[PDB]
Amino acid sequence: KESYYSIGEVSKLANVSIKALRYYDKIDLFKPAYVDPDTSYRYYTDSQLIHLDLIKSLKYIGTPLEEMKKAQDLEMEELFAFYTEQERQIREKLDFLSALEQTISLVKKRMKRQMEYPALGEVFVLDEEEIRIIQTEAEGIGPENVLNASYSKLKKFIESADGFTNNSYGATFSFQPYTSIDEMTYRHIFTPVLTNKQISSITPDMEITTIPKGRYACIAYNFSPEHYFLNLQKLIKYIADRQLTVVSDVYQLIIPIHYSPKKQEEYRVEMKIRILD
Amino acid sequence: KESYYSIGEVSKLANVSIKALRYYDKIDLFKPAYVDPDTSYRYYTDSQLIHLDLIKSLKYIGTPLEEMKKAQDLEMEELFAFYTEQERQIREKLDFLSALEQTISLVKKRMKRQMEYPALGEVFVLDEEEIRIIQTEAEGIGPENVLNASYSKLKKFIESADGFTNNSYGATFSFQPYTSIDEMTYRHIFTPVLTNKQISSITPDMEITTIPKGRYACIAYNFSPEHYFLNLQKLIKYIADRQLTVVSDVYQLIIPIHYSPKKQEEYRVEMKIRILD
DNA sequence: GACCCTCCCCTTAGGGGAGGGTC
DNA sequence: GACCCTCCCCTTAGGGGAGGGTC
Ligand SMILES: [Zn+2]
Ligand SMILES: [Zn+2]
Repeated sequence: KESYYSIGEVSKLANVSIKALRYYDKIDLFKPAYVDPDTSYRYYTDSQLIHLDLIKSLKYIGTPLEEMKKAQDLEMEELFAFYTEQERQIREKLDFLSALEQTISLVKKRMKRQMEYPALGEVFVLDEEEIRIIQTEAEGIGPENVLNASYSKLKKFIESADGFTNNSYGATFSFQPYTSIDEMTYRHIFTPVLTNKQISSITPDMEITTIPKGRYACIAYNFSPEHYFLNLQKLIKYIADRQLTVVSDVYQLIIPIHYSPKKQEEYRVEMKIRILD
Repeated sequence: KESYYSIGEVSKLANVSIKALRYYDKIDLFKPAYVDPDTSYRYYTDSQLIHLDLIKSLKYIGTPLEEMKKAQDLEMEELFAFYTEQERQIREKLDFLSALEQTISLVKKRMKRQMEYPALGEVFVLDEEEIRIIQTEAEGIGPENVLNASYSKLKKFIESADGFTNNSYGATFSFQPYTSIDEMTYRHIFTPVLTNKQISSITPDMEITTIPKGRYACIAYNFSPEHYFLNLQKLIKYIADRQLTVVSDVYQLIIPIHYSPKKQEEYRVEMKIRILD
């Protein structure tokens, strides 16, 4: 009143940094009532401090400074609408985070899964829960043929749904009394899904199915060109000796263990086939 | 396999921009297996594409690239923990937005309130709902004395609670048969609160109370040095003529109408006193 | 003729000083 | 001796070209 505030005074009163005030000046969002033409000092009236309310509040909810310059130009009925938009945007983030929170949980459940596995290289018969997936025909693809680029299209879709990208790669093949690896070929290659949201227009060459819930003869181990086939043989023998009946393809899942370009790569292999009790 | 991918190929396969790939190279987060020493072209193996899974997923949840370089160096048990932290951080934002969504709603209710007021300059008797507030003693402060800087401390606290800053300024004074404005002085000055969260250590000079729910003789109008007092007189006369009994101080609320430094300032004044039916 | 490469400029909202006057 | 001012540099994660070789 009938006197001015120095930038530092305003800074203490409005709890805004002096740097912020200068910036808001330059950007023409909030300029001092008067600026001493000689010393360049900035002077503010007590009556204009009220404009920092709109700025401080809009800044709190994260609106762009360039956006604020528009807000302090609209009427109440328009500001009312402005806030209605913010609520629409908040609900949006709430849905996003709520879903993201769910996905992280699932990713953790499955992560803990392979961390607390009975024993490696040994065949176990456990009761598996369903695992939703997206697969495709593996036309002319086998164990010694696959490439990460083979899951390219599969990953693209998953990414547009789950947001997250798959970390594990899947394949399936007919249960046969194999003799050598060059004797086997993948039927489908797949990648697990984590979201329940409808993926963008999906192409007809992609199939959304699942790995049935049920009893499975499983075996897990760390990948090794040699152990890959020897372990399958081990699985096969287990079914043969117990005279078990297979009621599904052999499912294969390969998960990387570290993602560190410094240490030598190593993958976890998981094979399991569903049986009739 | 036994050949390389050009940056553009990797870009199409992993659905990552060529610009992003070069950047990830420079930043040493994801570098090409081989770079032609003459043409400087970047070449990627199909086996390293798997490192883009961790990057793409971590990028999705917004982790800093410098942070990813650490993530791809930890073990599964550690990555598991990493995600547990993300869930803690997500819950945090969920609480924040959920609360923010609530505050915007209240701000809108009250905003609509003064937009759909019966008539200006006229006294009305309506049933008001409670309005929580934070007030302080207005030692030596009156209508022709107040300054926005007088609410400085009050605003500081509100800001640390509601996050939002108050847009309306309040005051209260004893109901008397006033003759002139220099005859009146404010008892307390206050600012409304919007959050239900415990504000930081509050000083004992701040009082958290409310404007009681009840029947009030109200009057609203656009501020004018002259109309301010004439309208109070109008309120006073209304109580006197109906022989109404006042059971509260006169409450005053001043809200700005536009926050636009281009147009002439204008405020909305709201005065009301509680009566015994 | 597409592909790829290396600069170089630009973007949010100021925080950190440095060098140097001003209340 | 506090206060304030004007540069100037720095920060995230790349997107946009420009000028010019390369598959
Ligand atoms: Zn098929
Ligand atoms: Zn008191």
